[PDB]
Amino acid sequence: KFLVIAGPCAIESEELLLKVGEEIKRLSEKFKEVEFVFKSSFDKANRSSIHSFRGHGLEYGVKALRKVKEEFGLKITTDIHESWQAEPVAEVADIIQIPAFLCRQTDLLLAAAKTGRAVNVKKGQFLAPWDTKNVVEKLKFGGAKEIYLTERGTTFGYNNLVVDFRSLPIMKQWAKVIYDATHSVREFIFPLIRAAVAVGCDGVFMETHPEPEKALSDASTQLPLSQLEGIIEAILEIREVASKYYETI
Amino acid sequence: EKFLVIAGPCAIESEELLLKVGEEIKRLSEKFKEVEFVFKSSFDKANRSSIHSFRGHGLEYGVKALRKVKEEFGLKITTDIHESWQAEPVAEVADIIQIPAFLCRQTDLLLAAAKTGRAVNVKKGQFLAPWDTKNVVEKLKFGGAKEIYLTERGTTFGYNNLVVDFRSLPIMKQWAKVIYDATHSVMREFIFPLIRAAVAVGCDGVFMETHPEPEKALSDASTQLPLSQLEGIIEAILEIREVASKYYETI
Amino acid sequence: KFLVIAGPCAIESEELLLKVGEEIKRLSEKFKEVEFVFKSSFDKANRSSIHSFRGHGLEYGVKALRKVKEEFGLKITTDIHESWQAEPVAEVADIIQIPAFLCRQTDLLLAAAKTGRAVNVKKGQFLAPWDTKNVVEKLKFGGAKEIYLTERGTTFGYNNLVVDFRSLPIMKQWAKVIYDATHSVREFIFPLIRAAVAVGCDGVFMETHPEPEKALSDASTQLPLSQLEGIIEAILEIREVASKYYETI
Amino acid sequence: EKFLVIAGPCAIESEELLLKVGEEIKRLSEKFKEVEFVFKSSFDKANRSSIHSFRGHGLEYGVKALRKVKEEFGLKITTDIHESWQAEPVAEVADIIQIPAFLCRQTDLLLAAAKTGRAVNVKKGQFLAPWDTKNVVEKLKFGGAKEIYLTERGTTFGYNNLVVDFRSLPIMKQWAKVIYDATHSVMREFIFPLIRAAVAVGCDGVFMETHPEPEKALSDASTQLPLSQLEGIIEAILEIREVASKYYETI
Repeated sequence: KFLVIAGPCAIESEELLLKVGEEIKRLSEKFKEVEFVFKSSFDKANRSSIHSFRGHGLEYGVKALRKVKEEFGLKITTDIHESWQAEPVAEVADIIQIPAFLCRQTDLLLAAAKTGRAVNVKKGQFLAPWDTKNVVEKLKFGGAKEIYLTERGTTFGYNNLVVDFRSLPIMKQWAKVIYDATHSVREFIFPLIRAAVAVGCDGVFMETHPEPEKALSDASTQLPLSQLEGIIEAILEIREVASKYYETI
Repeated sequence: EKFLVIAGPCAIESEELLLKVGEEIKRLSEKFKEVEFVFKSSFDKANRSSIHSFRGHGLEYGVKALRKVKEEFGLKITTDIHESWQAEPVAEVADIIQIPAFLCRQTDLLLAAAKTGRAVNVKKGQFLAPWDTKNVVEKLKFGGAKEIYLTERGTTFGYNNLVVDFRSLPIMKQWAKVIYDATHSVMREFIFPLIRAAVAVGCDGVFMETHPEPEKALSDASTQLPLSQLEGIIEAILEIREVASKYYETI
Repeated sequence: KFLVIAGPCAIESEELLLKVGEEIKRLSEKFKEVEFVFKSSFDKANRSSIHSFRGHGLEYGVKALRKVKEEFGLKITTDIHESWQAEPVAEVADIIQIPAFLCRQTDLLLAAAKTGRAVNVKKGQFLAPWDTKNVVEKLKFGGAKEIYLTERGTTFGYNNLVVDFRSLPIMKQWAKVIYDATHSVREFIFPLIRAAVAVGCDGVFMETHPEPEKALSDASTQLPLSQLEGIIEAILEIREVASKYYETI
Repeated sequence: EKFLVIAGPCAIESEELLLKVGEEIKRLSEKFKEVEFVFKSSFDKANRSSIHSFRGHGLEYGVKALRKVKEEFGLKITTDIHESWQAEPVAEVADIIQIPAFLCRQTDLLLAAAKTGRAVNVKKGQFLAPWDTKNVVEKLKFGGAKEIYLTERGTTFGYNNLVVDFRSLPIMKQWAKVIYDATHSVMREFIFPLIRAAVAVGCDGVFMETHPEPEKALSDASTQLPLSQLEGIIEAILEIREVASKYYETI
């Protein structure tokens, strides 16, 4: 079924995760045809500035994420940044997320595959679509069977990313495809998520937060919690009509 | 507002070819009555890469052939001009004058088109940013143009490659009606999916080159859409447009 | 010999052209090993805004340009924008310049070739280096024998141009190569002109003006007249040393 | 200031290969005494595209082989790390710790390198803008790094292509010493010309992968420079640098 991975950018506090987990739990009961996965990072390991918020650590993060899975019965996903983190994170995470800049680190992919969990690799802004084939092959070699490739934009000049939707059908030849609606661009988020489902993908990825203008990360992009339902309904309707034309394989 | 579908053979290879495509377009116009069709074809491919490539049979022949289509099917006409002097003669038949991508900044060509009183459709250059089309429209209004279209046809992305930045659709929509060129922005395997993306995002129309037998065409044999496939593609985009339409954001 | 095409962006007045022609005349007598060509446009036919300065017309321009060639004995060059202009312009211009956006207009290239003069085609920001081969072939077919291709940057994201110096040796396979130092980028003008001669080119193209901050065009890029000599001396010295390593053909 | 030349085989295929290249580099260091040479080679290619490609013989073997070079030729050493834990062991031999292009933003890796006290050279990611390296250097200084280098290795330009925007050299020079990677920025036919451009613009050093027989290398067989060609290339850039040096602008 269609996948909808959502949640706040960083684990600002397990309190915040519960508030968002509750709303995601509700949509979950409302859209039985969609599979929801709660997402949040225990650490922003690649911020541009050294003076930026990173998080409360791996343990506190895994802890809070457990609280969401236990209190709401939602599948979980977070990202790892170094091999060793794969095992402790697999304890709670149903899907292990590989950061875009790290989509080429062989040991990181192998470590994620070894846990037995599903793996979702954000496509590097530097990677060509056809070059994701070798990414998948690495993970398969590592024992991974449930593999996702996520579209998040490509380097277009300086400080700018463009979404080449030709990548969805191309990457689909070797793995399920997810579209990152918030990192690929706030005014262009919805327009582009509509294009993604019109083209065809196996799921969408959205960072959401109660009050984005106060979130300690991606405050200019995180989708306002209240708007999630309406966007999910919108893409399910477009998908229903457009799926009729999705090209085979 | 009525969705626009601009389609036809890339080049006016012959008045016969034109009459064959026009016949189908006329049939589809009768079927898809909520669509406003415009028959398109160039009397000259003035910018081919090789000096040895097909160009056309002259402005005279082309305009006469287009006049035949309009006359025989009552279809609106559009064709592109390359130099200022061609605006006047072309305006005698074309309902919409098209400005080529590479020429979107040539002030005199735009002004020549605008004074004819006919509608003008400017293809966004592969070198231009979305927000820089504002001045393009301004030149047109300055020159008397009342009906203006901007067509998205891809952007330079490295060498020999064009990417479509769909954020351009809502940006350009701020100052003009927006058309999506499904055939030049891509190879044929991506025409359909990207056209689906265009209508989901939201545009005022699509532009498609179509030919009875693309493999024999004198230009764009690799990208022209087989005429038999036109109907289905049109039905699909109308379907996707409708279901996505309630979510189109206000400019 | 090495070519140095210089002059003010637009023909603001024949007075301005004489002032610049005088200085170019002087450098001309000082650098006998270099061939100088006076450049200036009679019309800025492709400005972004309709409310921008375009010029004083073709006749007034051809007139003034004649005054420079007669009063200083300098070769002349200006650009055309439509076929018909080729003949009247050839009267004075030793080299006919084709605008970058127009490097693909077959009739414009043929019209320029027909006059018998030399032709210099600015490489479109949208063109790949290897694709200039067909540009040259068009001109040869048109009867042109002295052909130049000019590097002026390539589209790099939005509102930005990058200079891929790999184009110089590539384009050199079929035509002499000129480097446009002022349109390819003011702080980066000199650094890049140095790279161009280090790599190898047949000449440089520079827009210069007495008081750039008052020029009715490219006021943020035009090189200050007073600085021309020092830059010419600099590139001749680098060339002298670097030419030893220029690859054959 | 002394020009830097960082060169060596891409991968530590064997301690023998290393000793063979080191011998030549030592010879050139004796000749070009105004140059500061640094022997480079990776103990692991942790980011190859294919799982079936050569990676290395382990950190243990690599560090021991590099220690051999320094020991036998008195040459400075540099190698790249991939995870935080490798900084400590690697710092026991490397005079300069290299940060891979794809990892230039991984805060912990940079901090790990900086605390060792060794110099750090960060390869500018193909996704990074020149001006965004300011924060890279800031992280390093924050972490205790006193000697910092930024290496230009090309920028993403469409798919499967990298362009070198030489304006980056003076921009990055504002906050750190700048090195030009002649071999990864390009294929071999453009190595020489672009390296000439780098020194004319102005940089503090060059980085070149070199191998006795590139066609047999276990990595970058297409771009590694034949060892026999190293001397001439170095002489040329020193010549071009000198004549262009008086025109280098002040930061």
